[PDB]
Amino acid sequence: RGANVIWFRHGLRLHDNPALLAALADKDQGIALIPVFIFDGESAGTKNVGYNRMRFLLDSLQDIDDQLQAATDGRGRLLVFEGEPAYIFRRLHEQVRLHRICIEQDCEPIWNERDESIRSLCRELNIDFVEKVSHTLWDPQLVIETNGGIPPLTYQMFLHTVQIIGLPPRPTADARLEDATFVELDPEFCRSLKLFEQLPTPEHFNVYGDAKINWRGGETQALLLLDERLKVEQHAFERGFYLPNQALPNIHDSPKSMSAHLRFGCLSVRRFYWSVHDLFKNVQLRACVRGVQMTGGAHITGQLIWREYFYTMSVNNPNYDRMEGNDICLSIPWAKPNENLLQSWRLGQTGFPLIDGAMRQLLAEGWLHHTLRNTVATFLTRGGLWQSWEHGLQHFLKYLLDADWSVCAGNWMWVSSSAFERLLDSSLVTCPVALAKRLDPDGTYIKQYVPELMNVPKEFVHEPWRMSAEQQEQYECLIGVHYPERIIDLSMAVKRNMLAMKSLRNSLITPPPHCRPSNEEEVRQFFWL
Amino acid sequence: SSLVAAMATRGANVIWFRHGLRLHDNPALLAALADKDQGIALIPVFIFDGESAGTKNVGYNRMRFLLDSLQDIDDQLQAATDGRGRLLVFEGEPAYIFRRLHEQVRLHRICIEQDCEPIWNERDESIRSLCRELNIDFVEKVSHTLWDPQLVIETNGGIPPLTYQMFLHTVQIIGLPPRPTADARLEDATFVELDPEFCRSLKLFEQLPTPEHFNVYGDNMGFLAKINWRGGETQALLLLDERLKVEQHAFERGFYLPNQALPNIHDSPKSMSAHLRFGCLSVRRFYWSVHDLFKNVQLRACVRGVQMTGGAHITGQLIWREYFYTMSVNNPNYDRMEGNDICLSIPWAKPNENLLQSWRLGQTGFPLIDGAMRQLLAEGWLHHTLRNTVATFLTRGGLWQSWEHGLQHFLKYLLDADWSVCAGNWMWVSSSAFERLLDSSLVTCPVALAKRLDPDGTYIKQYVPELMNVPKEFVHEPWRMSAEQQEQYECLIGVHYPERIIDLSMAVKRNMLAMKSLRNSLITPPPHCRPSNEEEVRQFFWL
Ligand SMILES: Cc1cc2nc3c(=O)[nH]c(=O)nc-3n(C[C@H](O)[C@H](O)[C@H](O)COP(=O)(O)OP(=O)(O)OC[C@H]3O[C@@H](n4cnc5c(N)ncnc54)[C@H](O)[C@@H]3O)c2cc1C
Ligand SMILES: Cc1cc2nc3c(=O)[nH]c(=O)nc-3n(C[C@H](O)[C@H](O)[C@H](O)COP(=O)(O)OP(=O)(O)OC[C@H]3O[C@@H](n4cnc5c(N)ncnc54)[C@H](O)[C@@H]3O)c2cc1C
Repeated sequence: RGANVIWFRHGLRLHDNPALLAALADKDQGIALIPVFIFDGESAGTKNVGYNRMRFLLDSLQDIDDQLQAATDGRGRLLVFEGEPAYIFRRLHEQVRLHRICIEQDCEPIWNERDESIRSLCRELNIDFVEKVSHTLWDPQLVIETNGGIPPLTYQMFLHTVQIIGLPPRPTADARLEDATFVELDPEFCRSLKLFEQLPTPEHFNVYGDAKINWRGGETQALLLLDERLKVEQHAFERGFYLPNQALPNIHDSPKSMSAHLRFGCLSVRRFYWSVHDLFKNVQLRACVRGVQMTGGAHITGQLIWREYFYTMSVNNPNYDRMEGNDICLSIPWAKPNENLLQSWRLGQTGFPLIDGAMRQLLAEGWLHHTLRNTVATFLTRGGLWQSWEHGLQHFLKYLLDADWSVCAGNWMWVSSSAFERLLDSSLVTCPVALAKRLDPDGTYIKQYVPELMNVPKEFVHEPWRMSAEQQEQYECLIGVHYPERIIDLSMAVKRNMLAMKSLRNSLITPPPHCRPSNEEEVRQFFWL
Repeated sequence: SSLVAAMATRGANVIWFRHGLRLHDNPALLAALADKDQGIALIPVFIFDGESAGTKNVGYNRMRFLLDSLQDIDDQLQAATDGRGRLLVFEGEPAYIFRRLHEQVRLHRICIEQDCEPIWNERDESIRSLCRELNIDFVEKVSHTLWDPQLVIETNGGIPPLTYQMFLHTVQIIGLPPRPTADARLEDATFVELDPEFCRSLKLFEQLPTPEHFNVYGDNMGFLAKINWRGGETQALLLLDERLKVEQHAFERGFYLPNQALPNIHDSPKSMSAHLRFGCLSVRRFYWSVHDLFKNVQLRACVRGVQMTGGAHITGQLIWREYFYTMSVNNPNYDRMEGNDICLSIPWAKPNENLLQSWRLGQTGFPLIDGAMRQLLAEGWLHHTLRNTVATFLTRGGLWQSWEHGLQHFLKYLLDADWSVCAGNWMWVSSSAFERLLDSSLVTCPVALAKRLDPDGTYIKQYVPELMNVPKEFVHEPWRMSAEQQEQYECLIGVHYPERIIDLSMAVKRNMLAMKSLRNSLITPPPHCRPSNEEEVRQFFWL
């Protein structure tokens, strides 16, 4: 008689799951395992959630529920409550002696509230509150400690800091559950506690869907996708170094990316980090990818450090997502919220096809290539529009499949509020024609995602306002009618904003310490230039 | 002076210079000095073979380089010996010169630096064998190359690596190369007083010569635009710090050489190519200054398509050097197309002497080609991307002349012109028929390329001066001018500045076609000197 609980919030996986393991630690003393998930209305980024990420979270629970079953032939499952947690955990500690509560660390400041709650309840009830660090690569408190009590605000720094520290920890053992106990619960208690019998739908949490590809959630599609990119990169690794001739940014590639699986924990990063690191494990690959050296996997590792970069940066700053109250975001003076502009930016009716391609794929699918996160974000902010970033942030945070709080704001702040990196204000990295013309030359993407534009020939599709009236007749696209005339004059805004940025840039000659590109080179790579 | 009679029999060591023109990381020198206690004096000798120090096929520019390069060491010596010791320059025959001098004084050792290039095995052995005869030690030390090429070749199982990739793999088993040797002690060394009659009979120079003494003439097919270089290990050493500094900046600076790390052709005289070519500068020293500067730091940036960390972006360039020399040691047909097991045999079209004689002159009508052949003639040195366009102009990239032609023109007028290095590059660039990318106009055409390397006509006007007046629009592709613009800018195609010699469009298609036409036959490529991959190609031009 006893029971330990693995309580998922982001772990969402069975491997390199250290708290999944601490909870099996006492299998021998007949100690039962309770797989718990709780929809407390905020957890797992379900406070501000669109329909697509919400489908994904249930896939991933669908997965772990299955997994748990078919390893103990229908014995234990995953229990999903819709509830308050500090309150659910109490009742269930009244129904069965509750030994340890096991959790993966959720460093983002916001979970510091919720988590506190039970941290306490355990104190209050004398329950071992188990917290294993495994969502991040390191223990962000060492990074912040090592760098002298404050998280590095620059990529160069962070790197230099985790190079003082060791390499990262390694994926903890595969979890053993074939031989393990399972809490059976008085069915009144289940009904009474709101425990689902049938895993819910978006519809149940009042989330509805208003799509040319899409994403399967969970640890499983996750490990699949890891081996598919692991191969293709061995294939490169092997074939001398090279990656063609096609390690330049293709936007119309598969549902390839593991970004939202990392965001929900479906895939350990320490797995990802090390399955790469191994694969290369020395061998001296003289050759780069995105301007980044590529020997030692240094090119695809780095990406996982970027994720670590922001997460870590955000640990003690709960204003991380806002502008004021936030000491590491420059106070740039964005203009007045223009709900008719904004509504244009969200709907993808701006008249700039690529942005409209990119904004519409976002809604329909919930995921967008790194280069496209750029163009749409710098378009909204400092690429003029010149509208503040907290607006592309609350939008992205809703309709993205990954949309990690720290990460999302991080990239947003970095990209739009670094007034000192002058390369960023160059329309050579801003303008979404001379770049759509590049990223998707035949208008194949644009036409996938902005269909009012099927019939426009490849001469016009990047810039259809060039079309003659007769041509607009002949191709079904009448600007102002079918496709919205440009919502702004870039020439005029581009300059408008530069001058505006210059202004501010000097009105303080010594920048304050903010979150920033580390140098122009790091801008080139962070943009694919 | 007195009983100098004793010292004659008492002994002497020769340190015989040919390449390795330097007093540092010159172990063959330290070798001679190894008997300072025995009372053995040093004899620093250089000799005008007829060949040796690449003098067989020389022009004014390199010849002069080789001399101030010698004036250097000569002073270098007196400098450290209050005029006591001096360098001795005989124009004569090695084996014979040495034999004589031996009677003048006992020789315990004759010390030289190695010379793997097969051309010298004849000259060298001559002495290897003379020492055997007079019971003199023939001392021979490897420097000039990074490694011992025989050990390089030994590892690749007896054949020399034919591909850059294959090369580093090989030298990666064999560890890092030897470190530079200690600085030399000449301050407290003895020297030799020769009988002045003997000095005369052996043609030993009193005053260091002019190129003209060797019937070498500072015309250079009629030329002198300029901004030139000087030889000497001092000069070399000067230039290594000068570049070194910069690198450290890029090193300290968050990696990257900033956006002017793309090739600038109107940069200065900076290149140490001609100094490592004459040993004026130790390659071992170049590599470990770089490798030291970068020791332990991870900086992820490329340059280059080559990583930057651990100096491996600059370190590699001396490995490129290593790659050709070492690949030539045992193949004395290296400079030739036939009898060369490693140069694919390729049906180059008959010599068109009018074509050649215009390629060498810079009268093609395609400026940057003209710009560069004329830089060659004028100055003696050419940027890499430049050597390329002109080599691919002559051979495969329009014109279809054998690479053997370009080679011997290049060996007449290059300040470096290593032998192995030159021919290798020439074959490697012109004869690699299975790398299709080299065929594409996108590295072939000199017009699209002049537009990228020399944007505003700067260079092309510096060197193709008949075109100072064409604007910038028409400067690059000046055949576009109306009859009156030509009247106007005082350059009328034909008169004034050559009408093109070939039809690139027509010729490039032709050439590619034949390269396919060759590629099919012979389905499976015969092992040859070729790039590792298409990515190597990319880094080897700048692209
Ligand atoms: C305005 C803006 C908002 C963004 N919001 C998010 C977000 O909410 N969540 C998110 O994870 N990424 C976000 N990104 C960053 C990035 O575009 C994605 O991580 C990337 O598209 C994921 O696909 P990938 O797996 O092919 O990339 P890869 O290049 O394959 O790298 C693998 C993983 O590295 C990590 N990574 C790569 N780039 C970054 C980066 N710049 N910052 C942090 N981690 C990185 C991600 O986990 C990524 O999945 C945003 C970028 C911008 C400019
Ligand atoms: C047709 C042709 C002929 C050439 N002939 C010669 C020659 O006779 N001698 C010569 O030294 N270089 C030769 N090169 C190679 C190269 O162009 C020069 O080494 C380079 O221009 C030297 O300038 P650098 O010192 O700035 O280059 P760096 O990039 O500073 O490298 C330093 C040194 O590395 C060596 N190195 C660099 N590239 C190469 C290369 N491709 N092959 C071999 N060694 C290399 C040279 O010693 C060079 O000085 C030739 C190139 C071509 C295309």
